[PDB]
Amino acid sequence: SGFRKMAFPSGKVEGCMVQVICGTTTLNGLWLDDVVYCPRHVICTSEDMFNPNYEDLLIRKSNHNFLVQAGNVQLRVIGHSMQNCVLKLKVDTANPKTPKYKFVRIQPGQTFSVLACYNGSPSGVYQCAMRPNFTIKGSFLNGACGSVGFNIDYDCVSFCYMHHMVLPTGVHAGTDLEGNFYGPFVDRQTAQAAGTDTTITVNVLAWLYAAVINGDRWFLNRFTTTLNDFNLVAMKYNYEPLTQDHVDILGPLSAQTGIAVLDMCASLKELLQNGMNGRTILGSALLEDEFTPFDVVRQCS
Amino acid sequence: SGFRKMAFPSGKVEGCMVQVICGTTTLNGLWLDDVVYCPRHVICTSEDMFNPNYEDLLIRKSNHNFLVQAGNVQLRVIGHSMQNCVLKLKVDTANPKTPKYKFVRIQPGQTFSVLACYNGSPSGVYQCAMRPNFTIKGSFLNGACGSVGFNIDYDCVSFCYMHHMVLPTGVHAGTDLEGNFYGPFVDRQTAQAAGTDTTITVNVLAWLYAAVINGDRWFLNRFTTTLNDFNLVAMKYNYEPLTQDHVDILGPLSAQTGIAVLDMCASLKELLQNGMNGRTILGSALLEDEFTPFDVVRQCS
Repeated sequence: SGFRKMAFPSGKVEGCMVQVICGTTTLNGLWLDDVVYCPRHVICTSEDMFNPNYEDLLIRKSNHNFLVQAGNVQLRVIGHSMQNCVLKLKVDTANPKTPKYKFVRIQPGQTFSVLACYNGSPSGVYQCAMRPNFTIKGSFLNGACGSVGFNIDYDCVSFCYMHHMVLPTGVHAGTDLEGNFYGPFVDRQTAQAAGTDTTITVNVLAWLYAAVINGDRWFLNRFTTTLNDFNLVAMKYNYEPLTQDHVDILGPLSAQTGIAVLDMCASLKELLQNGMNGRTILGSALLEDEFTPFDVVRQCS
Repeated sequence: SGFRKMAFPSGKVEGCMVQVICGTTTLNGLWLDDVVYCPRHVICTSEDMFNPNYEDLLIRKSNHNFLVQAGNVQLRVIGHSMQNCVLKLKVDTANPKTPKYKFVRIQPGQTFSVLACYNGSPSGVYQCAMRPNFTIKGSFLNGACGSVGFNIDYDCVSFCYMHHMVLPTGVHAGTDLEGNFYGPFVDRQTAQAAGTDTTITVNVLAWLYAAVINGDRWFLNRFTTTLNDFNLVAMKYNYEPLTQDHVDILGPLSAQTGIAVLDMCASLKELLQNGMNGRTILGSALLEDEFTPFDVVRQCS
């Protein structure tokens, strides 16, 4: 029984957490095979972070300027490169604890597990979600730059995020393990707009479905609704417009519970038009949008 | 920046997750050195779970009736014992991945990280909290019996919980790694009362303190209060009576924020007498009591 925010085991990712020092900056790195992946802003000082020409700054930096330490060992950077916004430090020793990995880019809404690290050593793990505005509301301090977000599919750890910076809005932004940023964010110290963060409707419905599996049924209503007029209500409350493909995603949840997905959209309509009036759907007085339907199926088995 | 439910890295605990089969029951086990710790109800069938004399049932079970598999290997049970409510299966091979561990019993209110496992393989990790009624609101299914709850202090993994059963109330109950249950629960299939679960006040104040560190300051008030009359309000809302020792626990949080702990108790008084009127303290319309002040300090550093 039960249902809560759960993250993947971080054991296969802890073995790839190294500390990359480039002078005064200390951040984390991803050691897969003989390549160490770290944010490329490790070559920027502090005043360089405002207007950084990474091509020119990388020219000044040599191979011996990157210090990679895996616990208490030392890897020799025998080649420095810069793929988009990430640095691929080619090292000598290949990581013997390299799990079966793949570099994948997630879609806005999907969830992943972040292993926060400081000075290369992991500190904690929590399940985040790529918000529609491509931001991430997580827990990152001054040394959390370089921490990765991963989903573990079977025995293959799929890395999909790397923390890069903390926006002045309070949230965080990063990139995939290839180098391309998530959203309209650049690795500079300028004021960047995050945008209006909308609510993931397909994830909220999956969260409401798990509530019926666990015992929370008060939000269930006798009314039904259409897929279009629900959006007309959802678009006013800044909710993502539910698609027919998303209805197919909630197929097994609609089957195991016996409640049609369109009947769930009518219950959510009353949850927004009339509010919750204070209750505890699984333990929250608000509606959770950081639970993908796969997370509900894999947990409420 | 940021603050959320964070758990310890499960890497050092994944290497001790074995599957203990005793006939028809499949549950998880803790393999530290050459002893495998599992719930003792693995020797009970299904109808035996209602009125089990574990002393007599353990007599019928021999050493070769316990099948321990660590991934795909096999350990020989060369000695079966029963310490209180846990089984200590002495095996041949010693676990080479045994971290520096210690068996500690936590106090009502302290938090820990649970690594949920099924068929011996870990499934996920989440940060729970030993509720005042010695229950735990977690995510445990039919095969989650045997999962452990651990805190990682420096390089020493302190095991403090082992899931045993799912109460008919919906919550869960377990024991420490020695065998003694948490609360008035026994490893039988009878109706057992969990009791009125009160709110951990010392943990709520630490959660309110982290909100000031992150930017949530609307609950802060100009009033102060006394330590006694706050309890008179807290005891009516089923909140744990705040002690002077707990005031000392919130010392560093009162220092870094500049807000006295008694002034925080006056803000909580209005949060209960007048309610929240719908807001987002760190992202919740309710008050969180599963955040110990140590978790706030170690995260909001």
